[PDB]
Amino acid sequence: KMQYFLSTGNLVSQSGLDLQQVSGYTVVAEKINFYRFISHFRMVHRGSFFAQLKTTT
Amino acid sequence: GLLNLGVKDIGEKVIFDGKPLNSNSGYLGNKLSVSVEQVSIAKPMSNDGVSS
Amino acid sequence: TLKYICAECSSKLSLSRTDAVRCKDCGHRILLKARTKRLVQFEAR
Amino acid sequence: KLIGHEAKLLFLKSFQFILKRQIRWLITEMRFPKEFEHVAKIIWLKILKTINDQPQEELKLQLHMTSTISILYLASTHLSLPVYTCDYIKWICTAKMPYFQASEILPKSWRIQLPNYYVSILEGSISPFNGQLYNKIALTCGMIHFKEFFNSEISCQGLLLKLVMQCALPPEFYFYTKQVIEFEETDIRNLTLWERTDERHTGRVSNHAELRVLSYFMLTINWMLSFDRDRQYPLKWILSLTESLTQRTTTSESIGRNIVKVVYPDKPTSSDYFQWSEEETLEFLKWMEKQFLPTQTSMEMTIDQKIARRKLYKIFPLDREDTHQLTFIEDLQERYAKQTPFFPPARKEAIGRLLTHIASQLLVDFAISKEQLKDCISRIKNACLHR
RNA sequence: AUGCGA
DNA sequence: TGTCTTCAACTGCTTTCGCATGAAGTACCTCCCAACTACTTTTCCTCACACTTG
Ligand SMILES: [Zn+2]
Repeated sequence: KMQYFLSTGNLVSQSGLDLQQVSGYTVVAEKINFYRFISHFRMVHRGSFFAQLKTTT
Repeated sequence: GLLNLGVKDIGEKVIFDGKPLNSNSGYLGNKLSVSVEQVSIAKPMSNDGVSS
Repeated sequence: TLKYICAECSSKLSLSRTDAVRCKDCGHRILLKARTKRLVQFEAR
Repeated sequence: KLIGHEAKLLFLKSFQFILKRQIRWLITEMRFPKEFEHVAKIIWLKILKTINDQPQEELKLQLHMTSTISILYLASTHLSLPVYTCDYIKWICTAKMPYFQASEILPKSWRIQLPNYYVSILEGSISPFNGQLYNKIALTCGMIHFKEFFNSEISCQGLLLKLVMQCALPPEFYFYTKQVIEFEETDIRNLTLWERTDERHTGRVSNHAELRVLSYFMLTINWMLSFDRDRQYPLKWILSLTESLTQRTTTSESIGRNIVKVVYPDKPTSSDYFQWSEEETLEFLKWMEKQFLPTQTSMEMTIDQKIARRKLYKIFPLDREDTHQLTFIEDLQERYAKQTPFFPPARKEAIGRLLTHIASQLLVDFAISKEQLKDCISRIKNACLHR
């Protein structure tokens, strides 16, 4: 179950973990460049749900 | 570690087999408390042909 | 003699259609196909 | 993987094979030219002759572990090169024969030739009990009609020599016993190998010549010793021949007899097992690290079961994590000197003391019968008193 | 569908 | 009897065009499979007792 969820990033549970989305939590390390590899672990996302918002505030 | 606190927080899940006994008819007398005490994680290993 | 190197012991070997795909010297299950004396032409650019 | 007639044919074949391998080590060990080789061939050619005749679906043949040496024994007797007990002890001690394990062959494949009420039963099933050793030599003679075919069977003035030197090399006892043999021992005539005991009950008629030779040997010592009125053999002399003997190293021989003792049979040598005079202990482990390797080579097992095994041996690795010991006639000489000092109820006891010992020795090389032996003894005892 | 190039 | 008014629920959309590279669900069930060990299987081998003898 944790390989599947960790292989798709569609985390679903009976509480929703109190999180605004049920996908997108996981990303490919995409080692095409050392810059990209180190940059992945210093990247932080405001979350997809705010990506859906039309505003910019 | 955080995971053992989590399993210490999930506590128990109780189920009564409808303890027939023939209070013994609405107090059942059939308690089953299922829980998880510890959670262990082991480093990756592979044994082939199984165990042996 | 065709060759296959064990990915984890370096030991050279020569697999056959009649043996287990495993390093007979270590027991690994991953084998690199060895390079041989085979002609390849190259334009020097 | 073959059952029935053709399964038998290669069980036949394999039997064919190992005997031949047996014979050539025979030549290397004894260097007894075309002669030893060809007589042995036709002997089994003769043996094969009969197997074909009662064929149809006759499966009584598959020879025993012993039939092969009986064959080589019969052929040698023809040639009259040696002896049985000596041959057997030598063979066990040096594994000269491939007799013990049947994996050799050239079979790899004959091995797989499945077993078919056969091939698996071949090569190294068990070690001989009592006559059993001959309980087939006679049968082979039966199959062979060997006595008519081959000259001078069971004979050998060499077994007598082997026997006197065997221990109390009392030079005079050679023709003492040769003389009693001369006497009533088949009307003063060299004992010939018994007949083709055709009957399956294999009665103990004791005609196995040697068995009687050893019997005359023992008797001779007892009688001659019992009545040496002139007192040619001193009271204190008899036990000396005992003290000197009771064990000792062996320029190969005694070490061999230990190796035969270790068939742990009727417990006459079992304890020798226990005792095993220090080094005897050591040269034993030497002969195990050399001739036990003739041991073996699990199959497939992903290399796994095997590798692990290799590692384990990698582990205890070991095998080393006057040339000292002496030859046969050296030991023989030195105990003949250890008795160097030659020139009532007690001596009788000493004599019985000594006879039990030889009974141990001669009996131990052979199928014994801690009484057939003496049954045998009893027999000629009876034979004798018709003067 | 995710990330992404213009 | 006839006509009018507000609110809340429901409908349909709100950048284009392509690479990648497709992968992964899953309870309930399992019969098949691989295993360790023991037990069992087919052919073969070899000795043995009694009655009677003299
Ligand atoms: Zn390896």
